[PDB]
Amino acid sequence: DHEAHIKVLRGEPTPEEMAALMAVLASAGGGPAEPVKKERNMWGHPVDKLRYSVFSWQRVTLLERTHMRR
Amino acid sequence: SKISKVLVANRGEIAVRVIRAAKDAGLASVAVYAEPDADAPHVRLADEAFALGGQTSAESYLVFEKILDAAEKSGANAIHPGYGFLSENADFAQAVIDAGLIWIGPSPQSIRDLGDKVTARHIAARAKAPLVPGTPDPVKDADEVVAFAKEHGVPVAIKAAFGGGGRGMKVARTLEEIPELFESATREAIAAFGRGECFVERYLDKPRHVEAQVIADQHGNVVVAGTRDCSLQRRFQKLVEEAPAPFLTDAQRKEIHESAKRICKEAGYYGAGTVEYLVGQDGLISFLEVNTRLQVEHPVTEETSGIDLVRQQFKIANGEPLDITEDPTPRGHSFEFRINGEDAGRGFLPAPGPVTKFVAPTGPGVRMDSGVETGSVIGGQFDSMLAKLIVTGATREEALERSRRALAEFTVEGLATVIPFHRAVVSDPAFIGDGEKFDVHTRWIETEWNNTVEPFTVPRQTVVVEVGGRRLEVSLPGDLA
Amino acid sequence: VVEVGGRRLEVSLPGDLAIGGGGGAAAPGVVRKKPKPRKRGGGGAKAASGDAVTAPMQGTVVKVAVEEGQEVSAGDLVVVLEAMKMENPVTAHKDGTITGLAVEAGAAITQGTVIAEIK
Amino acid sequence: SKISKVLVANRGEIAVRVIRAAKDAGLASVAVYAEPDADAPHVRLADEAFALGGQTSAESYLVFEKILDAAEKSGANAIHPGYGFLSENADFAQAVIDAGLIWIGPSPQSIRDLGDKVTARHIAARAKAPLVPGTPDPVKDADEVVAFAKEHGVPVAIKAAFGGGGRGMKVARTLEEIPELFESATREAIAAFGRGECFVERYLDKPRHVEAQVIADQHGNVVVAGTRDCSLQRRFQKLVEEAPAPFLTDAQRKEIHESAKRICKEAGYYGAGTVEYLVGQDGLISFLEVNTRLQVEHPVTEETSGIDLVRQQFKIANGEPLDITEDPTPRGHSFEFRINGEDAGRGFLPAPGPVTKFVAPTGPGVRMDSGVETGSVIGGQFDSMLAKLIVTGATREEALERSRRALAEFTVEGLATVIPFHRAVVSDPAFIGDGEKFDVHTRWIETEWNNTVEPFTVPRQTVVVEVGGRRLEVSLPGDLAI
Ligand SMILES: Nc1ncnc2c1ncn2[C@@H]1O[C@H](COP(=O)(O)OP(=O)(O)OP(=O)(O)O)[C@@H](O)[C@H]1O
Ligand SMILES: [Mg+2]
Repeated sequence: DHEAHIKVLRGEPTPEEMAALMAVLASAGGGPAEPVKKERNMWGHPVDKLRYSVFSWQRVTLLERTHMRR
Repeated sequence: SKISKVLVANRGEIAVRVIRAAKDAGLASVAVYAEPDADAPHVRLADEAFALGGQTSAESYLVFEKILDAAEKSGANAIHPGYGFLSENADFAQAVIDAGLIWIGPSPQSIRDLGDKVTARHIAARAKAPLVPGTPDPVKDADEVVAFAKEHGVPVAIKAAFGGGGRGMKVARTLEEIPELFESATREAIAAFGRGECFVERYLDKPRHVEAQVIADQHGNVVVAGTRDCSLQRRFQKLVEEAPAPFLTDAQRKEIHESAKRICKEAGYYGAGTVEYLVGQDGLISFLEVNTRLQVEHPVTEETSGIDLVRQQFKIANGEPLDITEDPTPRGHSFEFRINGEDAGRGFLPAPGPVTKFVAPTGPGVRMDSGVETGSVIGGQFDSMLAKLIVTGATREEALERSRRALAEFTVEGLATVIPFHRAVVSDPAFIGDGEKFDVHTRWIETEWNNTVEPFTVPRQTVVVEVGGRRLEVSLPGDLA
Repeated sequence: VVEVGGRRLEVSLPGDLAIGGGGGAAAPGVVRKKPKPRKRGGGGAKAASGDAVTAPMQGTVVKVAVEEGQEVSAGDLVVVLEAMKMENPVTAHKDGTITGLAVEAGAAITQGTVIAEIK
Repeated sequence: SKISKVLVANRGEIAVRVIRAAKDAGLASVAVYAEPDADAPHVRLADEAFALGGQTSAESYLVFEKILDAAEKSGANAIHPGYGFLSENADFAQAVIDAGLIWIGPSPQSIRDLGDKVTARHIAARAKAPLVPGTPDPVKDADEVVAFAKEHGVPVAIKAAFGGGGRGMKVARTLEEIPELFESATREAIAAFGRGECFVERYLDKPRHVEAQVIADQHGNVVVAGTRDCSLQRRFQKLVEEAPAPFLTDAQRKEIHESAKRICKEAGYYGAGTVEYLVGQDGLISFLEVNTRLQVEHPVTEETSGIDLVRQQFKIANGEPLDITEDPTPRGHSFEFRINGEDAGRGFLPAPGPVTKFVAPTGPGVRMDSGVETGSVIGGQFDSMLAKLIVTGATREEALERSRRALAEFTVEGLATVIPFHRAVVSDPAFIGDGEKFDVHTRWIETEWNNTVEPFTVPRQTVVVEVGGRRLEVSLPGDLAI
């Protein structure tokens, strides 16, 4: 077992007070942060708006990098 | 030294019945549940309840440790057997005594001597209780099976030593048939119980089941508190009870009680139990059991006799001398019905499903042991009954009309039930005797009854918390945001 | 710090805690694993795969037990480090010729300092 | 029954002292705290702690049923007050007895008998105390107060029949001023205590405050565990306290000792308690009061006599007979300096602030009992005390040498404290003993000492939740991210 658990570092609550603590913390706990269906959509990405000199190395290290990074 | 908090570990009706008994007595009460039962009527009635977990009974309720852990965590100083599961296993009587908890049941010896019904027969022969003589000991082997069947005469009954519930037992009509039944019995017994002990005895064509309740004291008082008859049966099971036992004369009742006194003294018996008989349609008594669970049939004795029998069990487990010491006179008559989850329109095939409706009868002369409630869910993963219907009156005639009305009232929807079978069999005349004899016998339903029924047409989450580093598993519904 | 019924509790919440269907744990696709101790591999050798003898902790070289060019064998005493006024022997890990003995009795020395090469 | 868990109905210096004594005795301990005190040391020191809520003592430590509810929720067998607050509330002790808990103190009536200062003088008369010849029941009117002074002779003090804390004490030096002083003191008694009742006494010009420290048994033993001199004072409040009482002859000491025993034996008192005494400028030994509790100054008695007086309190509340039966002998000399967030260089006004540094003194002959640490805060709603430095030696002179060290070793920053005054007074030939006398008196700080010291230059979340039959407020940091 290698999960990181909640620790009551001080105090010794009764099982009712444990239940109250858990129901509060569990309903306070954040919802679906970092959502599972964050689609990719590169339409109009800011890197395509920039002017690049025809020989600008940022055409490799910014533009192509940004399109191809997955 | 005395009962103070009672945990009853069984599913449904008996759990409610004995938690009700504790709630009446004012005892502290603790439940346990599997996953389908996490909101059952028993868990919501008890004063405390604890998860055993598991989806189906066999994953959980068999584990002695899973019970006794919940016992010591709740502080249940007393544990009740009920019926089924561990209620009659001496392993658990041992575990409860070694853990130092009150076994609300007969002693390890007193169960060991009666869990195998063979030992009850071996006592019965010595007690002179009316046998189905056969041989008291099992015969050695199929070579003797054919010889004894030829000697004593077929039909013969071939029975596993532990085949209770009507499914470890066979009957044969002719002397050529018996070795295949004896093999079938042995190999199915090995498949269900591992043990192979099997016995053979001469069959009875028209017996009738009867039993009498016995209560016995650590101070030595004994009472024969009532009688019941179980003649109406289907797929070889008890399904209707009639009480006090009808269509029996004093010449039967005499030995039904007095051999019970002898056989319980010969068993050294203390605590509660029953003695069970098969009486011929000709009224001739023969044996089946001396029985040590609280029989599910308890309601009709609970109403015909002045006892909350499990409250009396509390006093007996308390070691109090019995304050009931008279063989009583049972009032009138009463009927009781097991409200099974089977489709009587479909050959009584089992029928699971959601209990989208449940209404069970009330008022004078009628009682319910409701073990399920509206919106619950039923299936063969646990015991087969939704509930029990109970009926009483000054005599059969009044309790019969009360039964017909009660069963016409009793309504369940969302799954098939045996309630319409009860309505039909409470209408079928053979059950209504002439006053000296009555016509119903074993197989009578499955041979003469008029059928009329039409076919019907987030997960939990576990989180671990630590208190000073002591582990404490906690569980919540899978969402609470 | 939380009060429940007024009882004071001190509660430690993991950052990747997820209960009640919560997200956000390991947000960018973090991997977690047992971190490696801040020591060299330690199986069969540490520095001892090389020729250099190195001081195992800070101390004072109170005794030098060898001279430049001496042949030594594994287990032979090379120096004693006084640290905390405890005396700790630092000993040859291999056979060879003591070469470039860098220290003199009474020198202050630091963890990892090369004492000599057994070469 | 025996105690197993003690709730300390108090804060800071004395709550720390009691929680420590409980752990020494092997007793579990429950702290309580108000909104300003939720991070005070005692809250962390106790085995359990409970929020009282509210932001003042009146909203917090003074509500009887909150402390009883804390004892009910904790399962504490016993309640120990501190100084102040409910410690001398007879009817709170009654509420605790009606809850069936062990009140660590005198019985309600044994309190009530001394809580009234007129019945206190009646009891001193019964007990044959050394006493000032006058003993008015509360005076009718100014012309009786003038008649009192005309008979007993001026200087005369007018003193309220109830209250304390130096509040109800007024002194008349002449006959012609007294009538307005009577009416005003009656008004002060009504305003603070509601009772417009005052008595009158012959005042002693430049007196020296002395006390008996007493340990008293439910089974009728009494031990005078020590004697103290308390006379270095401001506004009639104690600031430096010394043991043993420096300069009494043994005739006077034995008179005080046996009088304190008599007073306890007559009141039926048991528990810890003190009897207050005064020696006049002319050497008139006389009674003053009895305090019905373990006084905050007990440590110098502990250090000279060698007794854990709080553990004695536990023994007595358990009902055990005293182990000591021969009164203990001082095995040294000691000084206790109260450290307060109050600027001696500016007339001892409260000057609260953050305790941005707190280097306590340590080493030989030093003890520190403290309610604050580096990063604490203080405010005018509480005592504005911070700590008590206790210094001890074989002799008065050696203990003064050790104090002249330890008070320089004591460093406190971020608020003003009396430390510069302590450093000055331990240097003063007025306060150094001229062999068999020293000049200080209960007016000495106000009237004789050279006070030259230059002056010093969010809300939390809440939820109300029911769990079965329990009602539980849950309260949490206001920004809990989780
Ligand atoms: N005449 C006096 N001489 C010396 N000290 C005095 C005098 N008058 C008041 N004091 C000081 O003020 C206190 C006066 O209040 P009192 O003795 O009645 O109660 P208390 O001990 O302060 O009570 P509590 O701790 O319950 O508030 C004395 O204890 C002493 O500290
Ligand atoms: Mg006083």
